[PDB]
Amino acid sequence: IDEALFDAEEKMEKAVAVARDDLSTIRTGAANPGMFSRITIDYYGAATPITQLASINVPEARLVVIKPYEANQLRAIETAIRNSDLGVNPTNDGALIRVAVPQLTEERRRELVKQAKHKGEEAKVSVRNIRRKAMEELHRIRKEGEAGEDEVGRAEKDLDKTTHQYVTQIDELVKHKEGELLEV
Repeated sequence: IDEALFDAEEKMEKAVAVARDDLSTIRTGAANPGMFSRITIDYYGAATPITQLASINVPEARLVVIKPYEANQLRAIETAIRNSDLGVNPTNDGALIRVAVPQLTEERRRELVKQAKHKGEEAKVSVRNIRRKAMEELHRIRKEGEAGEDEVGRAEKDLDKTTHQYVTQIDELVKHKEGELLEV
């Protein structure tokens, strides 16, 4: 009963932390080595972040250097960057992947803001799914006679109260991000 809630709560903060990380890849200014922290390729049957397959170094404020450990992996790596939501286009000199963020742009801003809201809604779907699963377990508890109806009643309210707390955290994260990309 309490266990169902603790667990749900635990699963929900993890969802919030995914939102947080996801949102942090949305540039608002200049480069970052974690702008690419979410980018993966198929590496011998496994979804592998490109940060495991390349040194990720920032020389300028605007430039990142991606240096594949395996020259043969460069193109796959490069292709994953281009297919990403980063809306940037990398180059290469055969051994090193250079990527300069565009000067921003007001058209670009609007897209970023839109990306921000979307990533929040994805994170909300996940949080809501966690609620549903936990609610199913409270419905079972009640059916099997494992706790009294009042107790299960209170837990359903607590579950929804908690869910709302994490959805709201997500709203604040999205809120901060749009702020940042309108001023910053």
